[PDB]
Amino acid sequence: TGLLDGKRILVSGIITDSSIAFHIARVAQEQGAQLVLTGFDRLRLIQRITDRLPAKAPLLELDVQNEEHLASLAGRVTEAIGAGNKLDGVVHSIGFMPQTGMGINPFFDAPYADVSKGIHISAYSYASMAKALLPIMNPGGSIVGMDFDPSRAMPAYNWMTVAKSALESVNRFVAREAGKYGVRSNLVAAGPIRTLAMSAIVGGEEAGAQIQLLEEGWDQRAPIGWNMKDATPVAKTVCALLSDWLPATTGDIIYADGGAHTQLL
Amino acid sequence: TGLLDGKRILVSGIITDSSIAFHIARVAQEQGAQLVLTGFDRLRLIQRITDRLPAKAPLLELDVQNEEHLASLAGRVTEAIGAGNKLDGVVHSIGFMPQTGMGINPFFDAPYADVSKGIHISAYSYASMAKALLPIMNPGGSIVGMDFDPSRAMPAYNWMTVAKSALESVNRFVAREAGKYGVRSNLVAAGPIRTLAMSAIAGAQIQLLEEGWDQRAPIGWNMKDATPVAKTVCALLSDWLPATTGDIIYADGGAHTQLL
Amino acid sequence: TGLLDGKRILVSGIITDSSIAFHIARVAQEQGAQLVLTGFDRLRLIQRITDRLPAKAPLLELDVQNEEHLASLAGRVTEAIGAGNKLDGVVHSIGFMPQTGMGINPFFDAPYADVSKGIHISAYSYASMAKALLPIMNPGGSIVGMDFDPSRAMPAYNWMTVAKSALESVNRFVAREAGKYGVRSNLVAAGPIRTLAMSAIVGGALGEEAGAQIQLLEEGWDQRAPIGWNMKDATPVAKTVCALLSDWLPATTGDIIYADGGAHTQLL
Amino acid sequence: TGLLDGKRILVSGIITDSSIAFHIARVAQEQGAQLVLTGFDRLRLIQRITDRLPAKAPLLELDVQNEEHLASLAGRVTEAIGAGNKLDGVVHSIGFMPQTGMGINPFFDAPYADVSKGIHISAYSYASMAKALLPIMNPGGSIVGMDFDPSRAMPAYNWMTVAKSALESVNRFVAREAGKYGVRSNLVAAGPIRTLAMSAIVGGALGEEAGAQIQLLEEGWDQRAPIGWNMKDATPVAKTVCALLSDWLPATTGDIIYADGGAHTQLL
Ligand SMILES: NC(=O)c1ccc[n+]([C@@H]2O[C@H](COP(=O)([O-])OP(=O)(O)OC[C@H]3O[C@@H](n4cnc5c(N)ncnc54)[C@H](O)[C@@H]3O)[C@@H](O)[C@H]2O)c1
Ligand SMILES: NC(=O)c1ccc[n+]([C@@H]2O[C@H](COP(=O)([O-])OP(=O)(O)OC[C@H]3O[C@@H](n4cnc5c(N)ncnc54)[C@H](O)[C@@H]3O)[C@@H](O)[C@H]2O)c1
Ligand SMILES: NC(=O)c1ccc[n+]([C@@H]2O[C@H](COP(=O)([O-])OP(=O)(O)OC[C@H]3O[C@@H](n4cnc5c(N)ncnc54)[C@H](O)[C@@H]3O)[C@@H](O)[C@H]2O)c1
Ligand SMILES: NC(=O)c1ccc[n+]([C@@H]2O[C@H](COP(=O)([O-])OP(=O)(O)OC[C@H]3O[C@@H](n4cnc5c(N)ncnc54)[C@H](O)[C@@H]3O)[C@@H](O)[C@H]2O)c1
Ligand SMILES: N#Cc1ccccc1Oc1ccc(Cn2cc(C3CCCC3)nn2)cc1O
Ligand SMILES: N#Cc1ccccc1Oc1ccc(Cn2cc(C3CCCC3)nn2)cc1O
Ligand SMILES: N#Cc1ccccc1Oc1ccc(Cn2cc(C3CCCC3)nn2)cc1O
Ligand SMILES: N#Cc1ccccc1Oc1ccc(Cn2cc(C3CCCC3)nn2)cc1O
Repeated sequence: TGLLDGKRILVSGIITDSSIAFHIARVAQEQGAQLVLTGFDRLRLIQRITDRLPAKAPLLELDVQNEEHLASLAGRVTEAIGAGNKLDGVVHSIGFMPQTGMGINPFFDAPYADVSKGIHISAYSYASMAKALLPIMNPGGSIVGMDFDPSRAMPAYNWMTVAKSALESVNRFVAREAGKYGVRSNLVAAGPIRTLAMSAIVGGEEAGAQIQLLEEGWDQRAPIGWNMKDATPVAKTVCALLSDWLPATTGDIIYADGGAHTQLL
Repeated sequence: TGLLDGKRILVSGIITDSSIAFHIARVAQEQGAQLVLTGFDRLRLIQRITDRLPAKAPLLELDVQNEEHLASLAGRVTEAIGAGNKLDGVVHSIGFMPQTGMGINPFFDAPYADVSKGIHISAYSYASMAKALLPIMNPGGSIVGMDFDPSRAMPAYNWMTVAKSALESVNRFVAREAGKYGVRSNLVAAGPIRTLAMSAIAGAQIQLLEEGWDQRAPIGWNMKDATPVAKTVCALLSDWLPATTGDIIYADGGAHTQLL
Repeated sequence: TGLLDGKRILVSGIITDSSIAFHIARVAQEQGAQLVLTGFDRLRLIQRITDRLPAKAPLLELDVQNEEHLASLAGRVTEAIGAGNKLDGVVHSIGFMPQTGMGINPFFDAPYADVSKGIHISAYSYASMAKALLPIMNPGGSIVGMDFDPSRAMPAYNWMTVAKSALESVNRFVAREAGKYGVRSNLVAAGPIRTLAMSAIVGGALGEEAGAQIQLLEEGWDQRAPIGWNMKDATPVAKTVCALLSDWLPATTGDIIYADGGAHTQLL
Repeated sequence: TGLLDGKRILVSGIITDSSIAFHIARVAQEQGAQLVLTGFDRLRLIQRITDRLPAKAPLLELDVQNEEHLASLAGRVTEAIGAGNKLDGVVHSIGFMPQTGMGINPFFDAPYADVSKGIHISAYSYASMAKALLPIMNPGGSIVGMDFDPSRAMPAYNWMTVAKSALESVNRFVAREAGKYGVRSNLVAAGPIRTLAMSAIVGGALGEEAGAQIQLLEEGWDQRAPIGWNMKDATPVAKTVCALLSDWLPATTGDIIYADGGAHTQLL
């Protein structure tokens, strides 16, 4: 018996096989889940990547800025999972910020049009996906998004930090809506994992500073350490939330960061 | 000797004489500050309102969505305060959310275009104003914005809650920039005050506000009295919180410290 | 099959079958754990209660104020689980405050001797148990304590609120120590559950404010919780504790998981 | 003219002229306050130190573990300020932890007797002082205690961290009581300041790692603070305490003001 045996779970956000979503999906399939996957923009590349998962899973296109994609999403999921079936889980593992909003670009020089796009994709879309998909979720279901602790400012993360703060607030409102369906909504505040988006943050000249700051903020603080090349602990944590084993947690944030955020130094 | 004697302070956000900014401005003038005021959209109304302040102050137009207003702001402040003078303080007391983003409108039905406008005015603009004005601020200066505690979701406040969360995060980054100028940046998380914006968001509203605030506050909370809020903002503009930045001071009667 | 298949877990704090520890233990056995149980003071009563668990488990005496009990604990656990075996999990589900520290007794009238006893049992003992047991824990293990959100003051909970604040701080230090053994330490901040200790806060189920206690609990929890909250159902709490004892939260330590229906995320 | 013109303020915790309480008292007198001072144990030393304040102030003995001192405190303050006068302000700037509770001494080896003494003096006493003095405080008054941010664990601070967590919780309950008198209760979470407790007590408990201390403090504070942090300058902290004693934070209670250069708002 797998942790997610018989659950139907939608997973967004696979772009490469380092993607946090790829590992969430891998672990969920290892634990008996039937997945629907969504991908943005490079669908043929993404299909090649999702072929490396342990099991087959249909891949549906979703650009969270596209109103038509969102309006048709539930119908397209239903068609993939079979009429009369519903989702037990939804994973939002999606983010974006234009280059002006991150890295060494001065914080004040990001135009609002760029910041707005970032907040749309990174924060608002958590609400939009929940809106689209709650109508096809079973009671006892679980919506999970990915967070990066924005409680304190930090170098480089800049306007994405602002977007994460927004996302945390959105998650608490999504929980209010989701509760009417017997559905939980939570975020996983992950420690740093080496992904495509991670390399986009400085995106350059200061790659060395990024690694140094990450080692100082996370592995050095974490009482159990932190390995940025191992997404499994994060994937497992997301699977815990998708499971029946955190049935009283909603509107909330679970930290999968080796305990770093609990330690000052 | 007033608390803000000899300080030059820009105050945004006066629309009526209930405005939190109106009271911030009144108290700051009572404490010896020389003000510059900024107003949005209803300049003739705002001029009538600012005539009720204890002292005269120049009023400059500022729509925080207008790039040209922001690009000319510092020059227009400098011309009002006299060349070679700088600001000691900046008050951001500004917000907006379209009707779709608040009240009884379902949370999921606010389009992003509306939420975005709200975030632009209510959060991003804190950074915009700091960008425009830090180059004309003295060391030891203070930037203050108004917050409403968004740590927990609540009825009605909806997407404005999201905007306030964004604002809190923006404030922490503004503090990093402002520190290079020897300038502090902080928010005041105020309890509820009867203002124009409040009526934009009424018996259930007042009951919820009384439950969240006065009933929790160990010293009580009076929604018709802006003075405690204005004083708190003046404390932050003063020299008396010189080691506080990137931070949030709660002027809410202690409500947020009490569960029930 | 089970979430805790093959794990050896110590569970403290069973006094009745409403005890949060009793449900933690029940769920853990349903999920394939082998338990060792510890009990305080009323060992014969507790033995009768633990007979109602799904499976047999040895019961060992532990008064967390007793230095000798703590010094012999690991040896007595080892003898119960078999030499060469170690624990995978430890559950601290223990608390105490004298009556002067709770309820309608004025906050300022609790003498420090009483508050101190409360803090000793309710907070310091989390460190004591970890000290005693980490030497017999496997890497990958998990220590879990029970919390009640003390971030804001509230009526009645009074000095126990202070003890919980202390416990949260202790948990973060225990995490630092436990990390050296590859062991996690976390608390579960539970919503309210009707237990013996709950009734002791107002001086009994009959206590003068029992009515106000239930009203405040309904206002603080079920009314705020987006998924509701049932004070008569410990299962969601027990499951949450079992999640932490499992391998499924492997990157969480020094931390607090809220099993409160999401109440703490909502203002009203 | 002064921020605290005409206020009567009690200040505890002066032991040397580096004491945060000494600077709180200095600044308060510069701002027009009439003080009553309390000191512990070394009254002759403390009298010499308080002579270096800008104005004379009566000094009363107070050992916060001594029940008789607490029971007589109000009467002895009243006699110093004149019958029928009340205090506007009370400053708690008092702490203690035995060396076993700090530094390089292992966290698990601190006996509870030592921790308890620490918590008594550093946390419970905030309640005891408020109990003694609220009956002689005017409406609009202010009680202020000193905090060091214990939200996250850290090296060395150990069980004092636990005590500060307890103090924060105590402060929220003191606020509930104080509100009935129209009185505010708040803490100032200060950045690190070179004092006797810092250097001798915390420094001493670090033993052969005493040299680490400045490096750890610079990493936690000045490096994070957007306006920097100077450990040799207590004035920003003193001013912050005076802000809270003033009428200029009239809607803040049960709360914590951070006078740490903004360090706690920045991750790195
Ligand atoms: N990697 C880390 O260190 C880390 C830590 C904490 C949180 N997170 C968050 O985890 C999530 C996944 O990021 P990742 O690190 O795995 O990155 P990744 O680059 O592997 O994935 C980011 C995903 O966002 C998708 N996306 C962007 N714009 C989109 C749009 N308009 N519509 C739909 N999808 C869109 C991309 O298509 C991609 O699949 C993000 O929310 C990220 O902020 C990452
Ligand atoms: N009233 C309360 O209960 C309360 C409590 C906490 C925080 N706040 C915050 O205090 C601030 C002031 O609100 P208020 O209650 O005094 O209401 P108010 O209606 O009196 O003022 C809000 C101000 O926002 C200005 N504004 C809107 N769009 C703008 C734009 N494009 N450019 C510039 N200014 C713009 C309006 O002109 C008005 O002056 C806001 O940040 C609000 O969220 C209010
Ligand atoms: N019931 C709730 O609403 C609730 C909610 C959140 C947290 N908690 C916490 O849950 C834990 C268990 O509480 P409960 O509600 O199950 O209570 P309960 O009354 O069933 O059991 C409390 C236990 O504490 C044990 N204990 C007391 N003094 C002891 C000592 N000296 N040495 C060892 N054990 C000792 C008792 O034997 C008893 O088994 C406590 O930490 C409590 O604070 C309870
Ligand atoms: N120095 C720092 O870096 C720092 C930072 C934040 C908070 N604090 C806090 O500030 C306060 C003042 O400490 P400090 O650093 O000025 O040190 P300090 O040594 O100058 O003062 C500590 C005071 O505690 C008193 N005290 C101890 N036991 C007492 C008792 N039984 N009765 C009464 N008074 C007693 C001492 O007599 C002394 O005056 C404490 O609460 C401390 O935890 C210090
Ligand atoms: N998807 C996405 C995404 C979009 C914009 C920026 C980051 C995004 O994904 C992340 C990728 C990696 C991280 C972890 N992280 C933070 C940093 C910054 C530099 C050191 C501190 C902050 N580096 N890596 C966090 C993320 O949210
Ligand atoms: N300026 C502005 C503004 C724009 C959109 C929404 C609110 C705005 O100002 C406020 C006006 C009033 C309040 C306090 N408040 C919140 C509410 C909601 C009603 C139920 C509780 C929350 N009612 N009054 C907070 C505010 O930020
Ligand atoms: N074990 C134990 C224990 C010892 C002293 C006090 C409480 C104890 O266990 C709890 C029992 C019940 C609760 C939950 N709780 C809170 C309260 C109220 C706070 C609002 C009114 C009383 N009533 N029940 C929390 C607990 O820690
Ligand atoms: N009074 C008092 C007191 C008693 C025992 C221990 C400390 C006391 O006062 C302090 C003295 C100093 C600080 C700041 N501090 C912390 C440290 C630790 C060394 C590594 C960082 C934590 N060093 N200086 C905080 C305090 O409460």
